[PDB]
Amino acid sequence: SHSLRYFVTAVSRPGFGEPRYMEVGYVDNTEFVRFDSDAENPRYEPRARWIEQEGPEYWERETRRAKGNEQCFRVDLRTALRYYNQSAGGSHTLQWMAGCDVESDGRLLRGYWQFAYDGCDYIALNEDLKTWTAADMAAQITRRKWEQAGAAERDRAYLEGECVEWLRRYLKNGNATLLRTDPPKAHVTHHRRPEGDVTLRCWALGFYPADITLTWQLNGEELTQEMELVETRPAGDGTFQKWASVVVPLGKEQKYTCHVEHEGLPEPLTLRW
Amino acid sequence: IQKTPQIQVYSRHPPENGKPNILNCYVTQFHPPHIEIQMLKNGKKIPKVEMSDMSFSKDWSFYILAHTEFTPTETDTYACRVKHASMAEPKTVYWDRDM
Amino acid sequence: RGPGCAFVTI
Repeated sequence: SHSLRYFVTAVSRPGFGEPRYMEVGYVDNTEFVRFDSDAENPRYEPRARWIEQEGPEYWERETRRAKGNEQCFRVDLRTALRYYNQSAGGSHTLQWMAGCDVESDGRLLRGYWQFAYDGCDYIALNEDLKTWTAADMAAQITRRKWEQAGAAERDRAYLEGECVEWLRRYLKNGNATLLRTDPPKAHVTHHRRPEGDVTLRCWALGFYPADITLTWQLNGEELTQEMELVETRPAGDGTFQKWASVVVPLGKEQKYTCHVEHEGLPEPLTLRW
Repeated sequence: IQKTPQIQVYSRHPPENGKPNILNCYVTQFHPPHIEIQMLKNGKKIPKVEMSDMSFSKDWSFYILAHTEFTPTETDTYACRVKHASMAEPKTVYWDRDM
Repeated sequence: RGPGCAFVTI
């Protein structure tokens, strides 16, 4: 399965002009388009090689869409001030994510159309693509409004139609790169500590897509040892990195195994020091 | 409604002194989105640092990548300095080759 | 292609 997702942010800056409005689009973990209202001559712009050959009509249509959305989000930010009885002097953020998860046979697995205000859930289209989940009393105003307007119908039509159709085209355009499942290359490093014990660190490098699970285990028992798991991070070349550590007694290193699961692996990896 | 940035400083490839590489500063889990990020060599601002487009995660927090070309040596020190409203003063994180 | 607000506001 694959995903097409757009991430939209407006941030007000009272006293410094109109809000900054931005969009970024992704296929799976690969960015491919951007918009930034603060750029000189703002236009929708390519950020992956396999989108650069969409014709001029594509960029004109997406730029027009972004500039209409920008006006919408200006209105939304002003309305949020009224809903929350907030002063006109503060900076606030409105975020929006929309997109589709699609199986390789074209089946829509899940559609998303959801918002956050000042970094917290505001309103979200439910998995049925028919009803809304509102996070507070302000969002209940929006829910009533969009229910009476039938807003979800148009949203669902995008998620079941346009989103699915264009994801298919993008995967065709970028089939030389987007379909890969590069498995992690893994190893364990060993670091004696001054305290007399040992840090074992299990590394996973060079993998795509970004989803991965790294786990330290013994022989089924729950590990009470001190552990640490860093956030998955981009290498910058289209692959990702992660590590996971455990502090173990000196002389007991061989009791611990690191287990690695990833879409690109035919079998999960098990590694020891 | 303020999230403090998490900062990782790391090379693209396993580092070898004398071998060209890329140094990354990956900054995540922050809100609001306004942030200032600088990469430093021996305490001095590195002139050519590229910034990815900012985006946000499932939990709505923002993330961004800074990176620069470099050849690691025995004598040079690298760091990433991040200024965000959630922090009183900018935070400097040094490159740890084992992390 | 991306989603359009279609001037449906909160």
